[PDB]
Amino acid sequence: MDKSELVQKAKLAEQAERYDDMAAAMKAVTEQGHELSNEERNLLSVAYKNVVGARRSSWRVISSIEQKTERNEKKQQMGKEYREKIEAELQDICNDVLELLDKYLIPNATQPESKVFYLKMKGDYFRYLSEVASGDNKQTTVSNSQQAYQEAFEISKKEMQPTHPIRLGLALNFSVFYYEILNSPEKACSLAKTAFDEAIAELDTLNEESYKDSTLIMQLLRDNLTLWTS
Amino acid sequence: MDKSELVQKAKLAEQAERYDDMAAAMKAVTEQGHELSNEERNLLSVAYKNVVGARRSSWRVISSIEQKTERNEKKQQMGKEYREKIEAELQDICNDVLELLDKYLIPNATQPESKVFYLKMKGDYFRYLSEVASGDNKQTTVSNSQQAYQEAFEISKKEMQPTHPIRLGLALNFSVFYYEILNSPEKACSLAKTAFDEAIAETLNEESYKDSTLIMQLLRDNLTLWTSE
Repeated sequence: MDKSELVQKAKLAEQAERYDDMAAAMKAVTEQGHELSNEERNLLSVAYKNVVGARRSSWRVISSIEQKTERNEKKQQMGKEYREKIEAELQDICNDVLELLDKYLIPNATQPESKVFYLKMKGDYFRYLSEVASGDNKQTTVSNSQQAYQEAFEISKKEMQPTHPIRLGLALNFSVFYYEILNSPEKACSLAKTAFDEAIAELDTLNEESYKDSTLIMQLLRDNLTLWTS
Repeated sequence: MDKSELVQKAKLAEQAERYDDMAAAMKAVTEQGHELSNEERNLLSVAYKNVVGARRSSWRVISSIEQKTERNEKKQQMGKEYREKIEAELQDICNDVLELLDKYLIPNATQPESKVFYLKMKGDYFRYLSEVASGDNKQTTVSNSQQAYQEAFEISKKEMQPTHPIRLGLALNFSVFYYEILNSPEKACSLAKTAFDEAIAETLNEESYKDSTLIMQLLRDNLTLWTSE
């Protein structure tokens, strides 16, 4: 199809919670080789987030069951083989995304926020790979994850306002990397807390408590506006 | 794989919410041609319920969008084509299940409980077909659905107590068929109230107690909702 049609199909697939269709359409869009609009970027991101997240969840479930079954050898071997099938799917998905990032998305990014978004995405998908990697391969994927996050981080601190959602989402996912992949809870907390504090400080007339109060009331205003116009 | 390995795989896939895998495993078990245990019967039913339910949900969403599209012809045609793609998938799934029931499950049932469960499933999947059927297939699929439920009914009323969970679940799904497919609130409420009351008039174990009480609550909730209109 053409780009307009592929994007329409992705939106329909998203509504239908058919994330494989959504991912396929946005992959085709990307492979047409032009820089993605913000909307197209978000559709691609959401599609592959759901596709990969299903496998991450299934893998956690099967690993948990497999660790808590030390009574039967046959069932344990079955759980191992099923876990490995899910790991293979997860790796195919991650490699798909990383190829898209390396061949189209990162090289074609013109603005700094696009660059940060796609380098964060590379950090994310290398983190997903590292969750199921073993041996030296693990060391590699972990390292690559950190590197991508770090590159994104350096651009975001130089070129992006602390309140920009892409900078904040990067800080969120990088702190998660430190907590869950490097088992470094104090560094994770410091990254998340410094990013939060920088966003708070950029808001000229608010502190943390006043920010919380104000965002709650803003939500209530939006909710009332929704209710009253129906 | 052999039966025990396929069943273990189906249970693992259920835990992992990988229902395509679960359905493929239980389909292979069924095609081995041995009568299913109660557990295997429930695994098969749950797997295909989830597999077909995902498509029913997607179909509802895309049909809603397609008829809400005011003035964009390209988008409306794309929504139509996407709905038809989903319809084809749903029809493939239902035909798969109906073939399992016709070739293996129904003719191999040597207990009336199993036969009633499988004939109820036959009614269920012909109902799902009927929700998307076009032209002459509509009349056929609805008719097939009703006959299947009715055959299940004729066996159950003769062979099982009103409290039995399979008889109750048949009444639940058959009353839903009357309400939603035949738009017949009177026959739906009649069937559901009769099943509920005959149960109240009374013979179980713990698991069957649980199943029956849940189905009873579903019957009574349906009754309330339906008698509200």
